[PDB]
Amino acid sequence: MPDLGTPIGSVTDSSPSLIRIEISSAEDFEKYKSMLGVGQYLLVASGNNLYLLASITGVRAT
Amino acid sequence: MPDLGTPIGSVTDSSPSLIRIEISSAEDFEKYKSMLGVGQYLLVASGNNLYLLASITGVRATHVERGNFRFQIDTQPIGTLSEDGEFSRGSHSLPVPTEYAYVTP
Amino acid sequence: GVTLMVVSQRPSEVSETIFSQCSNFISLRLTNAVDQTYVKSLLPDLSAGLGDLLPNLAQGEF
Repeated sequence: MPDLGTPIGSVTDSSPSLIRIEISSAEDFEKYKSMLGVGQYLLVASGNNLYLLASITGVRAT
Repeated sequence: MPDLGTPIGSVTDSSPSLIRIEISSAEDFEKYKSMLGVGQYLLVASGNNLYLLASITGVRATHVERGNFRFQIDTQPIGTLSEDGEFSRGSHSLPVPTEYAYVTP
Repeated sequence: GVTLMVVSQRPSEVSETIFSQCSNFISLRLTNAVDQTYVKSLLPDLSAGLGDLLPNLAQGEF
């Protein structure tokens, strides 16, 4: 219902058992460090004004 | 709560049952060896003036190219440590990459 | 019009006939592997990521 602001990344994979996200920059990460930790939740778009709710299980920095 | 001093490395991978660290240089390792062995303990930052206590399970050294080396460590979490010094069992939240790690005095 | 609130701390030593009948479940910090396994063998809606939080749970956190 409300406005969400700006995205932070994009998708690079999809499957019924996994989803993967990539990050735009290092500054957005430095900024929203305190909401990407394990156990947190996210929101993803799937067209048609809907949204998908997902959790987190792993982070990496190559 | 005493001082901690210069860090040694930073984080590169996190998970509910594993955390990985990379070490910056060699000299630091050559110096801190005795305090970097298996079984021993490490301190990590977790934001909001807190700390996490962890144990070690594995070490590694990789060869780099253009001899020189680059060192890696694994860990396991135990509990939390507030700013005062109070220890608590079980961690509520976890840390993330680019966070620092310190030695256990 | 009769219900139960069974309690324990080492459930592996209890009649499973009864556990089988419980619908809603609750749990806290677990450390003994045997209990972990005997539980995971039974819980309906247990994902994988969840199963790895038990030992790392704080006090009060349930």
